[PDB]
Amino acid sequence: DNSYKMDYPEMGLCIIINNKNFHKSTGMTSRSGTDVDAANLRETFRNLKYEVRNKNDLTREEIVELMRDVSKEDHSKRSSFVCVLLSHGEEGIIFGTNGPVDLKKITNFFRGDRCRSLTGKPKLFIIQACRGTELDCGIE
Amino acid sequence: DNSYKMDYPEMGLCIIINNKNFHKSTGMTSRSGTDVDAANLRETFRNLKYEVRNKNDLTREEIVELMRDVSKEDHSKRSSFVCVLLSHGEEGIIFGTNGPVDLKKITNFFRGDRCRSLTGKPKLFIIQACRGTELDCGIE
Amino acid sequence: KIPVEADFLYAYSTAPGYYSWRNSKDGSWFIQSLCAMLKQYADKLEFMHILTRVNRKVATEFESFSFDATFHAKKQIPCIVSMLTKELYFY
Amino acid sequence: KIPVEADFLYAYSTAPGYYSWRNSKDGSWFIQSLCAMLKQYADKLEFMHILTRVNRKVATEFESFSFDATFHAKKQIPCIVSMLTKELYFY
Ligand SMILES: *C(=O)[C@H](CC(=O)O)NC(=O)c1cncc(Br)c1
Ligand SMILES: *C(=O)[C@H](CC(=O)O)NC(=O)c1cncc(Br)c1
Repeated sequence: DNSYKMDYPEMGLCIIINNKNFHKSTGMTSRSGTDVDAANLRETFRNLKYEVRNKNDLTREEIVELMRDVSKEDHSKRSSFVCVLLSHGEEGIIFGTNGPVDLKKITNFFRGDRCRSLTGKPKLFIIQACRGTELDCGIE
Repeated sequence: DNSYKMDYPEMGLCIIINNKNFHKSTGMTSRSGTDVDAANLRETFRNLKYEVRNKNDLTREEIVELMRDVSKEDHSKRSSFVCVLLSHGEEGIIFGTNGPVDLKKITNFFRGDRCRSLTGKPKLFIIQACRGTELDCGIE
Repeated sequence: KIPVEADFLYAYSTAPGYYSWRNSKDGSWFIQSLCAMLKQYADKLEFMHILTRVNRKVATEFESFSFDATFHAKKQIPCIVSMLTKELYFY
Repeated sequence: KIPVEADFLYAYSTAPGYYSWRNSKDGSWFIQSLCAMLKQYADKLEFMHILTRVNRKVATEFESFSFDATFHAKKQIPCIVSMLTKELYFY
């Protein structure tokens, strides 16, 4: 067998964290249009049979709190886990509405030893966020 | 068309940089067994029809000098480019025999605008080198 | 016994250290391309191959426009980071 | 016009920030697994799927042994970083 077992009772969870409005003190501009991505993602993963949960404008705290809580759920009957992060960011970092959250921190909640209900199952992270400021001028 | 054109006259180059012995001042231990990887890689890519060139124990300088020179060659009749780096290293870095060389630096020689003969062709980099010191204790 | 870092897949909207484009009304280049490729290929392709489609699309069909020379005519390539252990199919 | 960072594939022997094992006589876990999977699948599979095979192999069949408790019983997952625009076949 070389393909993941996706025949469990349910496809799994699809957490979409859509941060559009940030705290003035962060100096982050609103991410206009991200609502479109959120709706789209929601519709698409809905049709892929995932249980979708949209969370909007979460603070860095709420983001961790959320991932902690999601990782502590029982995914025994689920096939996979999908987490979509829509926000500002930099290499290894995504912004909560009030500050940054390093990716590693919210990803460790789902690693083998921490989330045993997902062990051996595909953990997918889709991230729409800058990884820095370099620009690609293309060629040809 | 959704697959890379691999029917060019030749499969391409396969540069294998095998660093086993480092300068005492670096404090890097010899990478015993790497010679096995070098031979293996050489045999394997030979059978895949790539022109293989093995370079052993290159200094950081020689590594850049090498990549510069390889990028300046004409790859018009080649399908792809493969570069194998066997050495010590850390995140975004691989060690020449006398010091480190950040990956970005030797990779830029092959990007779209710099190496026009490889534009639109697969540029593969296989790296056997640590990306840090964290250890995976596994689970189950 | 398997690695704790195993079975992870990070699908970045852009390459390391790079900027990531978003259209005020169409959404982010990466997301709208992703959703689009899932719709047409979820029932026909392995996930890696779908993302590759996403890459070619974002790389091919998008190019920034700005009155600001610095941000004008820019491109973007998504980045697939797989530590997956098997082929993934949504069916 | 395409991204200058496009059509790149970085096949890391290990995950980001992690150590990478090498056997004094068998070679590095990643390389010996890579070569092995190329031999059996170069003529049958797309490159991404071959590397995935490499991942499962290294993740499954290898486990460090050391008299040094700190390095004993460790695992390793390779990391595939694709910015490829098409499916790659060696035939
Ligand atoms: C950088 O972190 C973000 C990522 C995102 O918003 O998804 N990008 C921008 O701030 C940005 C993207 N596209 C156009 C403009 Br103007 C700004
Ligand atoms: C860390 O950069 C290197 C990478 C390599 O040599 O390919 N790894 C070691 O130094 C190492 C690997 N496996 C066992 C021992 Br002991 C040391």
